[PDB]
Amino acid sequence: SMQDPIADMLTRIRNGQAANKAAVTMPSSKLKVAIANVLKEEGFIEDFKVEGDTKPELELTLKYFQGKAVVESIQRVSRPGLRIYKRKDELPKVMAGLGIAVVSTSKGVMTDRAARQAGLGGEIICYVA
Amino acid sequence: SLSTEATAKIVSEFGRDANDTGSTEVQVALLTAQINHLQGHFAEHKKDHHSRRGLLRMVSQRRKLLDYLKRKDVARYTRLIERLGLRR
Amino acid sequence: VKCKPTSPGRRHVVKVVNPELHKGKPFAPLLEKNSKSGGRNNNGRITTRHIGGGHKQAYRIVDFKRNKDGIPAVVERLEYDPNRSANIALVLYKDGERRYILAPKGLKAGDQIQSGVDAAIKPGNTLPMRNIPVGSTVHNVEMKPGKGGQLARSAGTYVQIVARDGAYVTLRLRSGEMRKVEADCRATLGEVGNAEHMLRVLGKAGAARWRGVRPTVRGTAMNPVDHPHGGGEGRNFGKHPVTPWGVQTKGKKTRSNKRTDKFIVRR
RNA sequence: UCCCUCGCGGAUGGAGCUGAAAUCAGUCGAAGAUACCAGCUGGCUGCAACUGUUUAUUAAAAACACAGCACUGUGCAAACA
RNA sequence: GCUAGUAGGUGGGGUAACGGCUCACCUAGGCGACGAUCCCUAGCUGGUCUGAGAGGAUGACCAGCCACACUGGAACUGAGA
RNA sequence: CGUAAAGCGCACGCAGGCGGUUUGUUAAGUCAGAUGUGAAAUCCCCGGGCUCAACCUGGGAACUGCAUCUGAUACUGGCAAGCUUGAGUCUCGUAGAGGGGGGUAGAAUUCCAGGUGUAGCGGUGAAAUGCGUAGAGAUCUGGAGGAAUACCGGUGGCGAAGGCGGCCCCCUGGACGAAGACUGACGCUCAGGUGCGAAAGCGUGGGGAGCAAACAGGAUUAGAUACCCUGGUAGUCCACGCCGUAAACGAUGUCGACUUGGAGGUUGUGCCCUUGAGGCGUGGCUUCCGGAGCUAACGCGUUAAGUCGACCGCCUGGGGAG
RNA sequence: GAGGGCGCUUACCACUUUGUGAUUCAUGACUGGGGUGAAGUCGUAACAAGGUAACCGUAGGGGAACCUGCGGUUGGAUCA
Repeated sequence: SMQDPIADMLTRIRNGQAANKAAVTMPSSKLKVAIANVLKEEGFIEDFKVEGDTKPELELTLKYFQGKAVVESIQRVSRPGLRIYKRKDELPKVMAGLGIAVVSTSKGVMTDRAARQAGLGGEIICYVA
Repeated sequence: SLSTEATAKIVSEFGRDANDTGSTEVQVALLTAQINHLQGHFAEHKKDHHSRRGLLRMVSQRRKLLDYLKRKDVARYTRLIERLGLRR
Repeated sequence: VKCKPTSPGRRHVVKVVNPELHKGKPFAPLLEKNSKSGGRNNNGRITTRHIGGGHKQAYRIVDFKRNKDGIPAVVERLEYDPNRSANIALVLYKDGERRYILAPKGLKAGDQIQSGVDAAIKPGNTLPMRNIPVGSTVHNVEMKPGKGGQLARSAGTYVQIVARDGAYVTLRLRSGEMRKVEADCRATLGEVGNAEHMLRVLGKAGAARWRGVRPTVRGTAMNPVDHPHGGGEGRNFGKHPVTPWGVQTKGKKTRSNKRTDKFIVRR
């Protein structure tokens, strides 16, 4: 959005899923693609690309196993006016461990397990189940 | 609103170049005119509120631009406020 | 109020109220065409129509009719004339002449101003009613063709004609209802005199009343002799007219010349 | 002393002259705004808004007046006197 | 809305020591809606009770701190009141 | 927080909160390590002693905090230089009952005058009051005056809200489209603050046709301080100042991004044998139906009451009590 | 003689005193509305189209609900 560009990413992804869409598109961003990269390895998204050397536009591909979709849970947490910063011993564990939790570390964007395995903390980004 | 022989006129007096109808120095100054000119209009009628709403608009809108200059080139601000006899 | 400029209003300091002053007529001191003025209300012997006194006066001033014609006047300056609240302006013609006139509304700073048959229809000068449209707003007409009487009380005082009346007679004074008047007469056509000029309250007798007329109030005051009603323990009962005038309306002015005016209602 | 159309000129100089209040310190008496002179103050309530006027010579008032308000009359040779 | 030793500055004075702590003089400041001043209530804390927690309510017993000693005021002696 | 208690009547906006995209830089937030300190005792874990327990007790754990130092630089913040899609400016058009001022026209009502003409008119469910032989009503001619503008008028349009309808001119605001050109985050929200606010009402002064609180008659009725009828004052109208409320209602705060569809309205623009009423798109605003979803249900449903983000106002049982 | 003590006196100040406000709590002839009760008198306002659709604002009036005027609302029934 014009105020919360990251929160929009999640919404556009979840809104697409519900509508059983194929691919979601929206303006890119260092953090955005960075986040989009994680869900990739996590198998939450098929692939992802962008267009524009001056006018970048993210391109994500939704995913679904059977009748229902894959990403059946995606919400934010550390939003503006109410940001969240956890330690290496406070990091959340989405769905008892199954779901992932994106968190920006001094090393870069990671997941609840990722950063933990490292032994460092960062500003939580969102919960993906 | 304003006459072309005036609008297209002033633009060529504050523009740091040619036909730069965008330049704050320009737009901003262009606002003072339609404002000062209307003050003589509002002196009469008075009760005409729906027209003052627009008047106030361009006024605040003008200020929103002045603050910008101060936050982009201190000089240009004090360098323009004089040519327009602003601040009062 | 409702116009420009509003009228000052003295503030509670020493029992003080509304005053009266203009925007300005720059100068405080007249020309020369004036008399000496009489003095009191008395009639070569007896008082006559009681009430009337107090000092401060002089200053006669003049002009009316406007015999002179098609010669361009110029308003010299508005000016304040005593007893009558209708300002006065000055005016100079293109031949050093200098009458006075009854200051209309929009005037001051020079202006047009022309008299005589066929002249600019603004608020310049008199003009035979004939050479006038509807004159929803004429001025100090004249019951006769030559004079200038009528409503010289300019102060807000107007008169409405009726577009195009024939027979050579028209006009509609204020409360004067309807009344025909020789059309070979002329009217200033301006018709003004500033109303607010008569929109403040004197204040508190003395320095506002006394400076004009005496205690125009007598009421019962009792004493069955000084007035057709008095005595009593402390109240009135009966009739209270002075010299059986019969203040119960009555009306007057009967027979004789004139009385050929029209309409006149009774509410 | 400085200057100039020019002069009861102008400027700079601050002698002499005059001179309050305050602040510390001390002192006298019973008392220092010492005499003459020079508001008694407050609280509740009636009446009339208020300044003013009145029974010259027993009544100064709550009465008359007042500004304000209203009714009514008067078209000008105005009504009215 | 609060505030004249009030906020600050020179000086002397004073204390174990910095300091308006103090006095004279100079400046006209200092505080406040990020809640001053004013009123009501109150010893503070480690802790205690309840609560999954967060939190809520509290401050007996034990321990650290503070204050008081019939009431109001004062200083003496002393390293220390 | 649509109807249960809950969106301020609406705007503008200071403080405050929040802030598109890129690179460098900083290292304040933040994260990592470490050093202090966080009294002991409580609590907790493991383990000891009183025959057990309560109790007593060793060591640790914890004391989620504050500070300092050394780093890490993703994100937030600061500084520098930018970028253009947000926001804004310019150009040229478009529609509009947007506002303020001044004019002006035609229909109707009432009244005044006069002509014709004659015993009814008016009113109700009936009636009666009332008006009529001093000639009404009806009718026709002339005149005065005030208020409001049939038809077009619409499920229409404009406005922040309240609200805004005849025609004409003058001064003036906003909205939208399109080729574009320009500025370069200049933005969103906004306690307090300022301003705008239906009607009724208030002050001064005007005006006053119709309508009509009050008031007065007639009728109804058990009564009728009402509904109905005949009258009628404030008021309704104007100016200027005040009052600020309404079921000031979408009973739904403003701004932005997403998310199946169908039929229609109104206004701009591109295009199509533009041969046409016309046909295909592409923007603004707006009706009705309705899917997912949401909902306590009714229902809302791309103009959301669905999915989200920023800021603000508000609610916490009924009565008492706004 | 110094210096010191008493002493007189001066400053700071406790008590205590006088005016004058502020605030708070108790109370009072009478008086206003509220609440209960047992339900009495008087009517029927609202809920049906409640028998004049209702309600909000504002104004005036009346034993009392309430009546009437002006504007807004649907939280109005019947094909108005």
